[PDB]
Amino acid sequence: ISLVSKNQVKVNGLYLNESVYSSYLDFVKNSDGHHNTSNFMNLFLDNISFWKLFGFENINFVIDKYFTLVGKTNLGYVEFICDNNKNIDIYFGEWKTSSSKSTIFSG
Repeated sequence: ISLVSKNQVKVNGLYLNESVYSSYLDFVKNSDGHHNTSNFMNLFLDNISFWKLFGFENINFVIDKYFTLVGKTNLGYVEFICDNNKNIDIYFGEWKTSSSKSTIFSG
């Protein structure tokens, strides 16, 4: 986290284990095609209630160019990143089954 002003608080990066990542995946799937914009992450942060961490509710978290989100599945880890036009897509992800290994390697 990073602090900017009285109301604006900069969000840098998030790391999520299995249960919080599964809740995040359910929130992603339940959205009506709103899984791309960076304003979606403000809705997920309001769903997870970081204002309970910060005490008072009137805080607008800002998402900036290099925001990241490293989830974790049962088999491996998937990390996301924001880009120059404020959109979130996968950066890297690698879940390793006992017989086969999968990567994505965005690029």
